[PDB]
Order: sequence, then C-alpha cells, then structure tokens
Amino acid sequence: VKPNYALKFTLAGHTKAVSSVKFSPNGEWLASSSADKLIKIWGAYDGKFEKTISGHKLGISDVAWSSDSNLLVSASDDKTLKIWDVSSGKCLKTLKGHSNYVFCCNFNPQSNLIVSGSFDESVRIWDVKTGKCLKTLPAHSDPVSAVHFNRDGSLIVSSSYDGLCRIWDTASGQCLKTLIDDDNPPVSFVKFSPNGKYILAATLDNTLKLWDYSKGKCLKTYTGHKNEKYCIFANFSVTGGKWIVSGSEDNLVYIWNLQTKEIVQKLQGHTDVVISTACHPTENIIASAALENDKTIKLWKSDC
Amino acid sequence: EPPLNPHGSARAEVHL
Repeated sequence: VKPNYALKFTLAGHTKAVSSVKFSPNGEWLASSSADKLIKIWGAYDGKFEKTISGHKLGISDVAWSSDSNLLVSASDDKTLKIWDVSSGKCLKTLKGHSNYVFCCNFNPQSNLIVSGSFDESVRIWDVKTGKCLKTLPAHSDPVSAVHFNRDGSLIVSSSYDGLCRIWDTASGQCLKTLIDDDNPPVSFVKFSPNGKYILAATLDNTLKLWDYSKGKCLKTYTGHKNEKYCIFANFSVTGGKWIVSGSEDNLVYIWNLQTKEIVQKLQGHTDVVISTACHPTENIIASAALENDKTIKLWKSDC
Repeated sequence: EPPLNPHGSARAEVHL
C-alpha cells in the first residue's frame, strides 16, 4: 500500500507565515496559527474559513486543541500562552512566566494541563482552569523546540537545540530519560506515537528518527527531505496506511512508510518551506502550511 | 513607514 494524497483545498487568509496547523480531536476543524498574530479556524472537510481568533501582541509559533475541541492554546513571541474558548473567541487565561518567546505548546489528554516550551530553555506545566504555572522544569540548555504529552498524560517529551530529547514525569517534574544517539545535532521536533511506545524526533541534519522510549534506542531512520534550519512538525498518520509525515525545506510534504522507511509520496504545491503538517484524527486527510513567501494552508485527501 | 523587519514569530525565523 502507498497513499494517494491529492490536493483538495488551498486555504488563503493569513497575511504572514503560517506557523502551525492542527486538526480538532472531533475532526470538525483545522486551526492555524501565524506570524500575523492570528489563529484561524477552518472546516476540516470543506476547507471553509470559519473565524479568526486574535489577542496576542506578537506572532504565534504554535497552537493546540483541548480534547473536547472547545479550547485552543497558543504560544507567542509576546512571551505568553493564551487559552481560548473557540466558540466565543474569548481569551480565558493568559499564561505568564516565560522570559523569552514561547515556541511550542500542547494540552494533556485530560486537558486540565498545558505544557509549554520556550526560548528561555525551560518547559512549563500550567493549570488550564487557573492559568497558574504548576512546574518549571530546567529542561534544556538551549531553546525548547517541541513539547508533547503521551496518551495518558503521565509523560512529557521535550526537545531542544541542545541536541537532547528528554522525557519528564508529569506528576513529579522529574527527568526520567535523556535520549541521544551517536551525535547531537539540534533536535527540532519530538512527539510520542499514538500508542505512546515510540518518540518521533526530527534533527537539523535532514533526519527523522523513531525511538523506542523504553529501550532508549533508535529503531527507524527517515531521510530524503531537507531540514537544517526550521523546526518542522512531523506526524504519525494512522487512519489508513501507517506513515510518517513531515514538511521540508524544499517546499514539499514528505510521506514515508513507517516500517520500511521508504518515501511513498511527495506532495507538491507550496512555494516556501512547509513548516507544519497535521493528520486528521479519523479520515485520510493531511493539512500542510508554509512560511512567509507562501502563506497558505493546503488540505490533501487520500483513499488510504 | 512600516518597520523594516515586521516582527513575526520565532518558528518562521531561522535560529542560529
């Protein structure tokens, strides 16, 4: 099996680089964040613009959905995160504490917590209701590029330009593992596999790696794309064939067979770096987004 | 006049 992703929609509207796209867990919406300080919401199936959510004072680097699809959190150069009620557009809470740009963010599966990573080299864990910082982890010695909860919220994985992936106990704030292979290029992205067994890590040497968390060993290596400069999102696609999906600095979306490591498709159309990709929770749909000289989001659909 | 380098977001810039 190889997928057959075909371009369905191009979503135009952001006036600067798009930074992150994410599908809502209920599958109904796509959220995009941008350097233009805005979050936009679009229909996942029809690509139709829904609304703009605004409030940050500088550009946004990341956005994430709560499990019930009703809240968003965004991470901004204004050094804050904001929690938003999507239906009302209200900023419920502004999460203050970071001392430099906030780069990445995610809700835990229960969605009572938010994890953030910053250029201040810390990872913070926040309470969603109170907006209070619960924990500040001395996570890394360079900007934190990604943070992600595993499927039961018990672990956080973080990555940094310092070349390390670290795994944290959500409950204690304790570092449970540091992952490093045979070199330490900047790690520009990390995330847990849906089943929580693996971590997918991007490094700025044009390489993606699949790590077995428990064994602390690299199992798979994916290459062929270009990634030396930007923190590009990568994904596990699981709705059809089991793929790895990533953007690339040659303006393509790359799709690999997870087990064989072969490139199975390259999606063409963007005119600048594909900084973000996201996979729909139930259907074979990929969203991709590009930087300043493109400014668009694309939705692609496949039979498998 | 607009600023020469409109502030965007860290993800859209290259960090050395």
